[PDB]
Amino acid sequence: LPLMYHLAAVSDLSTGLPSFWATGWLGAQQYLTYNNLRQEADPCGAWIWENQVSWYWEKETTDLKSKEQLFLEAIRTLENQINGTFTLQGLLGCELAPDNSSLPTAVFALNGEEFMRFNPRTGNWSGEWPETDIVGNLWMKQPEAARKESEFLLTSCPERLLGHLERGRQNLEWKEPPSMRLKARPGNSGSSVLTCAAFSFYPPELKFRFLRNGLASGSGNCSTGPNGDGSFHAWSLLEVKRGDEHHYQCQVEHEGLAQPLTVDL
Amino acid sequence: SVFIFPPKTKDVLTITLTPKVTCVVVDISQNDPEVRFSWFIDDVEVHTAQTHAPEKQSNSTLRSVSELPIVHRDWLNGKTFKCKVNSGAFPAPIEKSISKPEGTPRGPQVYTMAPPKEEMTQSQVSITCMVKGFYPPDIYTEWKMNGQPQENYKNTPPTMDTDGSYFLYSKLNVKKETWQQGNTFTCSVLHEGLHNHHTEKSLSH
Amino acid sequence: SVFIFPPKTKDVLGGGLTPKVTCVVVDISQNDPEVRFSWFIDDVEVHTAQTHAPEKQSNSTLRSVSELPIVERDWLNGKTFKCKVNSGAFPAPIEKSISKPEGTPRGPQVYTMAPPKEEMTQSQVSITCMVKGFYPPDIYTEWKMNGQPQENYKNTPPTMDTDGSYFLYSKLNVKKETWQQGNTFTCSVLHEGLENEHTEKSLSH
Amino acid sequence: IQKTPQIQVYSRHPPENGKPNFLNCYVSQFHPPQIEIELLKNGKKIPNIEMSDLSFSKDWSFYILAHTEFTPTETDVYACRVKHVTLKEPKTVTWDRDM
Ligand SMILES: *[C@@H]1O[C@H](CO[C@H]2O[C@@H](C)[C@@H](O)[C@@H](O)[C@@H]2O)[C@@H](O[C@@H]2O[C@H](CO)[C@@H](O[C@@H]3O[C@H](CO[C@H]4O[C@H](CO)[C@@H](O)[C@H](O)[C@@H]4O[C@@H]4O[C@H](CO)[C@@H](O)[C@H](O)[C@H]4NC(C)=O)[C@@H](O)[C@H](O[C@H]4O[C@H](CO)[C@@H](O)[C@H](O)[C@@H]4O[C@@H]4O[C@H](CO)[C@@H](O)[C@H](O)[C@H]4NC(C)=O)[C@@H]3O)[C@H](O)[C@H]2NC(C)=O)[C@H](O)[C@H]1NC(C)=O
Ligand SMILES: *[C@@H]1O[C@H](CO[C@H]2O[C@@H](C)[C@@H](O)[C@@H](O)[C@@H]2O)[C@@H](O[C@@H]2O[C@H](CO)[C@@H](O[C@@H]3O[C@H](CO[C@H]4O[C@H](CO)[C@@H](O)[C@H](O)[C@@H]4O[C@@H]4O[C@H](CO)[C@@H](O)[C@H](O)[C@H]4NC(C)=O)[C@@H](O)[C@H](O[C@H]4O[C@H](CO)[C@@H](O)[C@H](O)[C@@H]4O[C@@H]4O[C@H](CO)[C@@H](O)[C@H](O)[C@H]4NC(C)=O)[C@@H]3O)[C@H](O)[C@H]2NC(C)=O)[C@H](O)[C@H]1NC(C)=O
Ligand SMILES: *[C@H]1O[C@H](CO[C@H]2O[C@@H](C)[C@@H](O)[C@@H](O)[C@@H]2O)[C@@H](O[C@@H]2O[C@H](CO)[C@@H](O[C@@H]3O[C@H](CO)[C@@H](O)[C@H](O[C@H]4O[C@H](CO)[C@@H](O)[C@H](O)[C@@H]4O[C@H]4O[C@H](CO)[C@@H](O)[C@H](O)[C@H]4NC(C)=O)[C@@H]3O)[C@H](O)[C@H]2NC(C)=O)[C@H](O)[C@H]1NC(C)=O
Ligand SMILES: *[C@H]1O[C@H](CO[C@H]2O[C@@H](C)[C@@H](O)[C@@H](O)[C@@H]2O)[C@@H](O)[C@H](O)[C@H]1NC(C)=O
Ligand SMILES: *[C@@H]1O[C@H](CO)[C@@H](O)[C@H](O)[C@H]1NC(C)=O
Ligand SMILES: *[C@H]1O[C@H](CO)[C@@H](O)[C@H](O)[C@H]1NC(C)=O
Repeated sequence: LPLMYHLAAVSDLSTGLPSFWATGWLGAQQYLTYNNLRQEADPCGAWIWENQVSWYWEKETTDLKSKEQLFLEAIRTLENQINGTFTLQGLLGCELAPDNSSLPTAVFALNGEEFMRFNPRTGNWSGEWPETDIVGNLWMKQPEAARKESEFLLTSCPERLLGHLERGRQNLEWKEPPSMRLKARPGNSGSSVLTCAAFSFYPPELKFRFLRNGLASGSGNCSTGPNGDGSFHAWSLLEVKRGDEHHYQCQVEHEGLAQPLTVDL
Repeated sequence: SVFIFPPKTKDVLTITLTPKVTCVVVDISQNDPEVRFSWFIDDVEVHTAQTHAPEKQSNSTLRSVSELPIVHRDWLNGKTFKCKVNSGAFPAPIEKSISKPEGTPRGPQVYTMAPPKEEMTQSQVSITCMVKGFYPPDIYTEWKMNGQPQENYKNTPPTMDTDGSYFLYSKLNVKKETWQQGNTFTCSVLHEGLHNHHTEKSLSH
Repeated sequence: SVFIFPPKTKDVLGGGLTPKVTCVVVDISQNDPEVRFSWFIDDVEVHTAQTHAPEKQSNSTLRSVSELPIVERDWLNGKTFKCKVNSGAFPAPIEKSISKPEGTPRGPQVYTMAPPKEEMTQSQVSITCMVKGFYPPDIYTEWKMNGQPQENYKNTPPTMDTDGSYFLYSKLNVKKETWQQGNTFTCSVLHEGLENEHTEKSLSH
Repeated sequence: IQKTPQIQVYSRHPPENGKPNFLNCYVSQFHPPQIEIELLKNGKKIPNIEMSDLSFSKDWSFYILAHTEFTPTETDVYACRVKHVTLKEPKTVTWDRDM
């Protein structure tokens, strides 16, 4: 179970985006949000009620104001050397060493593709691109830069994480089995399509299995998505021989379920 | 007839830009110009191209173009891009394929050279740049005065040297006065063999 | 695809050999050889030529070599040379004419540059000859040591400049040593625009 | 590189004509992030919809969730419509009661 911050900055403000925003993730669930306008880092739904130290959220906001500035700088220092709008993104976080410690991550992407990396131990930015030099040098040209950024990943990160584990279990251990529903549509010509939909289940982990006359018949084409409820939604499609609709069933596997679940039309 | 062209070295070497693989089809005396286009990356179809409605030239023959936006690494890592053009008129589909020219990237050594004494009399002088020992011959070179990309320069084509690598010269032209005012002239080079794909050398006095 | 070729400016300008309006033929399997030759210098066929028997190459083709002799007079009078080949046993045959690039001769300004201060480190170093603004592109360059012609040099192709004229550079490569210990390095140029169709600058240390 | 949107429409709980539910429009796999997303009811702009914080996967492509309340009926057809650069015209994905 990892702690991952998704940071981003843009140039083109034609559609109302802030200039820089961010979101915190504990496993598959968001617990944090931030942007340059609200100027503060705040708790997401279910985490609002977690019990934390008084300065926890003080700390997330101040640590994000730093990164905001490093990104905003890059954005302008780039928008000047180069022609054409940009999108700065970075993936900052950690996973716990199965022996209390950090397993950091820090990669940055520019206009869709990766162009830079940070080593928190060595305190150095790596990268094979022109932009890697522009941005990478802009930051390294700040005394604070390396130190802070590094402490964020090696000290703060693993800490906050270990604290959400202790004080957040109710949330991370939460389980909810899906509600299944199988159906048939006219599909192609002289054919038909079976759809196995899974409703409102938590751990996004789920295994669809098709059954013809009882024996395995495939996996269809799985697609999972968020319900916005904090839960997830999933479906699988299987085109079959028209008329034979009824010889098939659908089965699912999930932690919400003690045993595999079989559904019919 | 069909033609396949690789991306500009500039777009490929700078992440912020967009490298495109191009496929052009000429000679079409008005057949079924709805000329289909199929692209593939490592033999996998893709529907991202940007085909541009045909165009008649000064020969009554129709022409067409399909640009495929490409991911900087797909190129640098060796992926093969194929574009197959189809048409009823055509017997069997015509297909072309290209990927980055094989070979260990050898990066250039760059040097700047002032106008020659004997030239210090004419109205305009010549600021020269020697770019040598690079391979493959995929490269980019431009001039900048005080960091301002300039226009009065010509690049020699890359020329295979004796040892297999390539070199080229790039000549910036300017009014003697501009040279003498002490402005800075910079030779900028983008080659995949250089650290961060780039390097630059300035000159003054 | 077979295009016509022009004479080595070395020959067409005094030299020793005789200027030959060549016409190389390629694109033929190792079993379908057939490319006749009928040269018409101004709509008049001249059997003055010699087609080196239909030889062949590895990639299954014909390393064709048909050489027609001409006069330095003809070439320099906007007079053309048609390489009309007659073959009735070859799909898409060939045929291409060529004359001197009609234009007022324009002499080059030649200058020599010493290996850059920073190249003075490397094993070998580069001795550069800038050959500025000349026309037509038919030129010839080479180096010499005290008087000794050399092999270790390469010429960029003639490159069109912003003002129509042309330029190219010639890089001579030598062991650092050959430099320190002064020597005669001379840029020898052959163009129909210099005084006596030749000139040559020199430098040492 | 720029990428085209992955538009998928579906409900929160199994749909049953008449009764209150929630319509979701998941837009993922795109780049750049500037985007315009809207839900429709028989063609009109269902208003006051909620949108999740904009995020992205390990591949750096952006995913976002648009959702509002609604109640199915054999008549009313709902669909999602987005506008992005990779899109020549605005793509409209119509809801499939079986997903
Ligand atoms: C009607 O007009 C059409 C267009 O207008 C032209 O009219 C004529 C009269 C001309 O004089 C001008 O007035 C106009 O340009 C005619 O179309 C032409 O058709 C010919 C047919 O052979 C095409 O020839 C090919 O040309 C390419 C080079 O094209 C580049 O340069 C052009 C200028 O010279 C430029 O216009 C092109 O755009 C193109 O430039 C590139 O463009 C792309 C995008 O478009 C950019 O991204 C690039 O940056 C830019 N590059 C730069 C820099 O310039 C040439 O490469 C082709 O050579 C191949 O074929 C030869 C013959 O078969 C062969 O000998 C070569 O070897 C080569 O083949 C490849 O060989 C390698 C190794 O040798 C192998 O590894 C490959 O496998 C092999 N190819 C493969 C994969 O099979 C070729 O000569 C010409 O390009 C085209 N004009 C256009 C458009 O560009 C039309 O013919 C005419 N109709 C008629 C007949 O009446
Ligand atoms: C089997 O192998 C054959 C030979 O072996 C080669 O194999 C390939 C794999 C190669 O990689 C090597 O391994 C081997 O060389 C292949 O034959 C080739 O076929 C192509 C077909 O297009 C020929 O292409 C033309 O090339 C000329 C340049 O040729 C010079 O340079 C060569 C080295 O690069 C050299 O080998 C040649 O000998 C030649 O050198 C000159 O040679 C003469 C005498 O031979 C000497 O006296 C000279 O000193 C020497 N010059 C110097 C110095 O080097 C190129 O100029 C042609 O360009 C024309 O066509 C283009 C495409 O149509 C077009 O874009 C250009 O613009 C140009 O067209 C002219 O354009 C101007 C203005 O732009 C117009 O004004 C003109 O009107 C117009 N032409 C006209 C009149 O219509 C062209 O690219 C290639 O030369 C040939 N190889 C040989 C032999 O030299 C064979 O293809 C292969 N079979 C296959 C396909 O499997
Ligand atoms: C992290 O900190 C630094 C900097 O990080 C940066 O590294 C980049 C490679 C890239 O990853 C960026 O994203 C990142 O921000 C790391 O140390 C750096 O090490 C490089 C390698 O030596 C060094 O590069 C030199 O840069 C200066 C200008 O800033 C250049 O002048 C110099 O060029 C000459 O030397 C190099 C090799 O030393 C040659 O490759 C060049 O070709 C050139 O040599 C000569 O030949 C060329 C041929 O064209 C000529 O043009 C030149 O004129 C000629 N040299 C002469 C005489 O000038 C180098 O490229 C960086 O300077 C250095 N970082 C800095 C800016 O201090 C560090 O290793 C890393 N930490 C860890 C833990 O590794
Ligand atoms: C390091 O801590 C690991 C996690 O345990 C923490 O949380 C509670 C369980 C608390 O009581 C403490 O144990 C820790 O703060 C734990 O699994 C490891 O055993 C610890 N390492 C050791 C052995 O010192
Ligand atoms: C199933 O998904 C694959 C994706 O790789 C697709 O190619 C195929 O057409 C789909 N078939 C179905 C079940 O509709
Ligand atoms: C920026 O580069 C030049 C600037 O003149 C031009 O191509 C355009 O304004 C910009 N690039 C494009 C084509 O998007």
